[PDB]
Amino acid sequence: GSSGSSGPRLYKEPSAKSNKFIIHNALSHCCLAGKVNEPQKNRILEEIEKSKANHFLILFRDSSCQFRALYTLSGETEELSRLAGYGPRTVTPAMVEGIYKYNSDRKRFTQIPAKTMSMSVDAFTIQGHLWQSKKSGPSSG
Repeated sequence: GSSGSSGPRLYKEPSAKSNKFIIHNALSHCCLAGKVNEPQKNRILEEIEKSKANHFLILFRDSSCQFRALYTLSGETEELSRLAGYGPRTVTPAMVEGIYKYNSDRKRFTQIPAKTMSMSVDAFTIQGHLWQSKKSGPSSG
C-alpha cells in the first residue's frame, strides 16, 4: 500500500534548559532593541514574564530579519504558540524553515545543524509560502 508515519518516542528524563532569560536579552539585543521598540519591547518583556513558558522563540521576517512576533514552545510537543505580536496562532516544526540559537558567550546569533526544535534554539523562521498567498490546509489522515 502507501502509508507509514512516526508515532511515540523513547523515554528519557527531561532537561531543564529554559532559555527565557536568553530571549529577554535577545530583545534588548537587537531583535527588539531601540527607542522605536521601547514601548513594544516592554510589551514583549511582559508577555514573556506573564507567560508561564520557559522556552521562547523569536519570529523573524526572513533570515534574522528583525523581530516580528514572539512565540512559546510547547513542552508537550514541538509546536509553537503565538504569544504576542502578529502571525499564525500556532507554528509547526514542518513550517519551520530554519532554526537558530543565541551565543550566550559571544552574545551573537548562530544557526542550528538541525531543522527540528531544541532547547539549543533561540530563533526560527517559518516557511516562505506562509506569508505569500497560495493555499493552506492540515495533513494527517
